[PDB]
Amino acid sequence: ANPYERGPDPTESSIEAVRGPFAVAQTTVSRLQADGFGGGTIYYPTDTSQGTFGAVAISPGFTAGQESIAWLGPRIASQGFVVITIDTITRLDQPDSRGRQLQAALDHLRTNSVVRNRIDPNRMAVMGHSMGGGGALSAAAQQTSLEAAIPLQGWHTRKQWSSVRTPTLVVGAELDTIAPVSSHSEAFYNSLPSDLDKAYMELRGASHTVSNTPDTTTAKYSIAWLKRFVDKDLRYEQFLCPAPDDFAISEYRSTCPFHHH
Ligand SMILES: [Cl-]
Repeated sequence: ANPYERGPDPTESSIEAVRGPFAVAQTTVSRLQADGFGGGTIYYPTDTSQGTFGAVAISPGFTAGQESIAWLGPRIASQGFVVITIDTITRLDQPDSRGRQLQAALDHLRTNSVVRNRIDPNRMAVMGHSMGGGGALSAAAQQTSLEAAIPLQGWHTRKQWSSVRTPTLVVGAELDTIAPVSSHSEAFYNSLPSDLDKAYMELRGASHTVSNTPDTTTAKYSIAWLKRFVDKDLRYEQFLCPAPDDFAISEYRSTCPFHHH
């Protein structure tokens, strides 16, 4: 039995839900309290009876505040994760710096008095929008123990990601003119190792801002990816393999079936 499974057996509806099965609470990390990042909000399940949970850090993009990705916090955490949505040190920080800040936010959770006993510090993930998604890739390249990475309309000058060993879901926006998929998202996906567990999901008709307000497709597949890889939860592979049929997805590529033990 997989000791990391949390919550009831899933359905398409359960992964689409705005609130998942876990009631959540939150705590604020002030900029002063944060070492190596700009502060954030931690969302976490209050129920401890199923065990500890994986941890996820989420970064905004260039010029943007935490508020641009805040909706992801409770939507993911309520599926059984401890999630920190960060501010960066400055809004004009570059991608590799954002990756260091994502790692610093995860490291902060290890000693945070509200959540340190609620996390499994060995099961961590990174996500981010725009340069924050470039940051997520950067963090994975620097810390191969990360269990998942999810760049949302990622932006990075570095196009080569052959060193990544963290299962990665690359989410592109079809009509993105800021981080166009041909030069950013698709290039990142094509340079990830061919033997990595990975997927590329392009959002039909979407602009760069699709991640900045609730988007069910983004949420549902982020949830499924984090479950599958942070929790090793094979109940969630059904949503990822074979290719999803959602209207909102204009293209899907993957290395299905994914590896497991
Ligand atoms: Cl755009």
